[PDB]
Amino acid sequence: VFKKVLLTGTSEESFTAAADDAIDRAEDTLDNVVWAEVVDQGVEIGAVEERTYQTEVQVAFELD
Amino acid sequence: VFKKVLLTGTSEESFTAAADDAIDRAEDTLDNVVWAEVVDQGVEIGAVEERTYQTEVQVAFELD
Amino acid sequence: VFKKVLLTGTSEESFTAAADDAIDRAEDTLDNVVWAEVVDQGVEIGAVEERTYQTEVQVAFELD
Amino acid sequence: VFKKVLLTGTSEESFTAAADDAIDRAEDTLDNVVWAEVVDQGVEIGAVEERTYQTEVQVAFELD
Amino acid sequence: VFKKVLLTGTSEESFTAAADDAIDRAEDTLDNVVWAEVVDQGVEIGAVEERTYQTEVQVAFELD
Amino acid sequence: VFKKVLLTGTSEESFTAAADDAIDRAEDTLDNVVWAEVVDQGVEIGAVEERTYQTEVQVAFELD
Amino acid sequence: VFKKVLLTGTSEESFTAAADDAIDRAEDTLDNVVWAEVVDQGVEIGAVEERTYQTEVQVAFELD
Amino acid sequence: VFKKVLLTGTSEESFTAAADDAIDRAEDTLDNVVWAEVVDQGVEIGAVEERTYQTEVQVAFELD
Amino acid sequence: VFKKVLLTGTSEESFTAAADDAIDRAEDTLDNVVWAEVVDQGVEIGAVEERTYQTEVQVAFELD
Amino acid sequence: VFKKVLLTGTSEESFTAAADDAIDRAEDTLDNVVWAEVVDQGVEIGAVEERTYQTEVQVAFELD
Amino acid sequence: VFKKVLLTGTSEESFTAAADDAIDRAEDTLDNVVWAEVVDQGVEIGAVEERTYQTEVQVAFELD
Amino acid sequence: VFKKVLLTGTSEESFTAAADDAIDRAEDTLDNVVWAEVVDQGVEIGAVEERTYQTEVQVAFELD
Ligand SMILES: [Cl-]
Ligand SMILES: [Cl-]
Ligand SMILES: [Cl-]
Ligand SMILES: [Cl-]
Ligand SMILES: [Mg+2]
Ligand SMILES: [Mg+2]
Ligand SMILES: [Mg+2]
Ligand SMILES: [Mg+2]
Ligand SMILES: [Mg+2]
Ligand SMILES: [Mg+2]
Ligand SMILES: [Mg+2]
Ligand SMILES: [Mg+2]
Ligand SMILES: [Mg+2]
Ligand SMILES: [Mg+2]
Ligand SMILES: [Mg+2]
Ligand SMILES: [Mg+2]
Ligand SMILES: [Mg+2]
Ligand SMILES: [Mg+2]
Ligand SMILES: [Mg+2]
Ligand SMILES: [Mg+2]
Ligand SMILES: [Mg+2]
Ligand SMILES: [Mg+2]
Ligand SMILES: [Mg+2]
Ligand SMILES: [Mg+2]
Ligand SMILES: [Mg+2]
Ligand SMILES: [Mg+2]
Ligand SMILES: [Mg+2]
Ligand SMILES: [Mg+2]
Ligand code: NA
Ligand code: NA
Ligand code: NA
Ligand code: NA
Repeated sequence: VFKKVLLTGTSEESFTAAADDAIDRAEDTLDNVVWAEVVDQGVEIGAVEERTYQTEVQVAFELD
Repeated sequence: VFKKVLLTGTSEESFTAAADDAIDRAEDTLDNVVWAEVVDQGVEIGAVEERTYQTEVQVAFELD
Repeated sequence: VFKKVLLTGTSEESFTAAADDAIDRAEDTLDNVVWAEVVDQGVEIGAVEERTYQTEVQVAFELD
Repeated sequence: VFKKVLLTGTSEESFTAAADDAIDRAEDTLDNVVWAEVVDQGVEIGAVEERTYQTEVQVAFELD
Repeated sequence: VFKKVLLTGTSEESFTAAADDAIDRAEDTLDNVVWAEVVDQGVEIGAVEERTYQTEVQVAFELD
Repeated sequence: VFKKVLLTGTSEESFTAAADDAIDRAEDTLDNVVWAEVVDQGVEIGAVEERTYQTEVQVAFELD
Repeated sequence: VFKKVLLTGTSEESFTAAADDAIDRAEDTLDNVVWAEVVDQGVEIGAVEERTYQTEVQVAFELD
Repeated sequence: VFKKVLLTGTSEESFTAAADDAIDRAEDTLDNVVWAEVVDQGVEIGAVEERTYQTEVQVAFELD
Repeated sequence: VFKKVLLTGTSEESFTAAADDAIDRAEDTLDNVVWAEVVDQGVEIGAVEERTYQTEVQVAFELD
Repeated sequence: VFKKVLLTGTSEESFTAAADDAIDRAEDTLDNVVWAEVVDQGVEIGAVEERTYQTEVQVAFELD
Repeated sequence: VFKKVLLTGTSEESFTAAADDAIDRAEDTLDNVVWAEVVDQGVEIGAVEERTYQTEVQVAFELD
Repeated sequence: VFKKVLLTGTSEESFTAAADDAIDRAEDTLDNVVWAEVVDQGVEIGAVEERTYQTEVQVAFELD
């Protein structure tokens, strides 16, 4: 059985790096992370000093 | 990194109050709740004495 | 077996009340109304004296 | 010919009032506003003192 | 308040049995599982000895 | 001209059998049923003694 | 309150004429038809002597 | 950089002609119109003497 | 077993004729074309002398 | 690089078996079939002696 | 009240840089740009000497 | 007439490079590749030594 968690990663460099930021966090806390699916991408402009790319991912991990 | 949880709040008064019901529950248990996105709305009619409005929300919170 | 009818209710007060307007009509004519799912919301501005909120719902009822 | 503008209204009271906030702004600046379609709803929690409901609408107006 | 978890169950027999596999796992770990909504179906062919049907479900459970 | 009715069939056995349950009901009451399109699938867990699979279908029938 | 019926009209001439075919049928049987929304378009090629255009519409009519 | 405007054209003849009606209006007021994407089609029946076809288009134009 | 190919037909006359243009091409090269489903419509304005309507279709054909 | 082909399988028994029917055909003609994603399900009722379940799948295969 | 404009940025380097190209243009002409949401990505191959990545964004800005 | 093929490219570097990987393969085998539309993005984590970005594209090419 796989479970997914819905995470938004952020990066000041790129959408790819924002995806990685989310996946890195998942791997810090979860065992057996297997894949991720991109579900949204965006850019924060007003609340930040530097534009921040965001990529939201469903991160799948195998239970047991 | 933000994480979202998918919650359905309920209210006998309104769709807004049902959203609040979900958000209230998130804030009881989670730190750093930042926003919520409505993903569905419905009304329970048959299994209840009074019509119950429901609003399903992705509730986002900041990790760390 | 459940069947759904696709109804648009209207209200000069709110989206919740417009949903109720549709559900009320369903209950006038149908037995065993069980739930409703919101599928669209809108506001009529030009053809009306007062802004009219509309909520379109699939209203489910149990056959037999 | 109708044209639509994509506006997000806000309210500390309700999703209906947030829709109105967007429509009010459209009517301040545009002639012949005819209808609005809700396309998204959300709640701002972290960046505000009071929860703020938001309703995003396509607001249609008649050209000429 | 209901919460949903997004689970992918698997089966070498059928899509129905894959849904059950996910629901069984939810019921092992959660109290008050109430319903599930199918959100995706697929078949694993290359990484397996026997074709494996998968059904991804949002599994809803009542909080408290 | 074809017309569709939106029916949810149920079964304690499978999603296929739940589709059939809806189609059977349509054929009891309508002439000239021609096809059905699956639009949703779900499982009722809490309100039932045995898990009940549901399949919602648009059932098309030829008018005249 | 408006209600919609989901009709597929057909024509050997065009998608517009297929929409009209559905609307004509609605107006034969229903009072107060107000609008229609196109939801799908297709072409039947194999089961027919001449290609047949089809347009599926939600046809809205005012109740009472 | 391209920008899109969301226009609904109308015609008493066809969906194609309604698309053209929107595009014509865009070309009256904008330089460098390059393409249009159909996003919705509908028919106005009740508020008009003759059925009026409508086609909503995103009309893209090149900035600078 | 049916297979679909995703084709974009073009016409300087109409969306219907653009669909036909795609279907004609499919029938030139494939046996047993049975139906087509419209998936997108657009208009090319800038790269052409005359506006060109386009209709993208999944064209289904029976294998064997 | 993976490529997908869009196939509709059929079965007089079940949606699972209809998926298999499509996948079987892909494996007859293609090397390195790896997975399939269900994209639609339906039932043919009028043109057949026995109800025929159909499952449409994107079947992915590895190029080279 | 926020308003969104729908812009397609382009880049010969990456999808991230194409998003930036759109956002840069918005910031040249608009005050109070706050965020952007990616709605589509594509690559122009035939009409260009070098492949050109495109990213279409809704760019939100605060009115007043 | 344009035809599209649905390809998933892969890269250990970025989503842009994964799109290119798919487009490169299309250009190896097809004449007159004109554009590509991104339809999905994902990351393979478990079955690989290094995270592999994937971008799925519809690649359009002109027939004849
Ligand atoms: Cl828009
Ligand atoms: Cl989710
Ligand atoms: Cl419907
Ligand atoms: Cl496809
Ligand atoms: Mg930096
Ligand atoms: Mg988002
Ligand atoms: Mg009360
Ligand atoms: Mg729901
Ligand atoms: Mg009042
Ligand atoms: Mg509507
Ligand atoms: Mg207050
Ligand atoms: Mg939003
Ligand atoms: Mg077995
Ligand atoms: Mg999936
Ligand atoms: Mg049993
Ligand atoms: Mg449902
Ligand atoms: Mg003729
Ligand atoms: Mg259809
Ligand atoms: Mg005329
Ligand atoms: Mg519309
Ligand atoms: Mg001509
Ligand atoms: Mg297109
Ligand atoms: Mg049999
Ligand atoms: Mg289908
Ligand atoms: Mg360069
Ligand atoms: Mg696009
Ligand atoms: Mg490397
Ligand atoms: Mg995918
Ligand atoms: Na989730
Ligand atoms: Na219906
Ligand atoms: Na817009
Ligand atoms: Na395809």
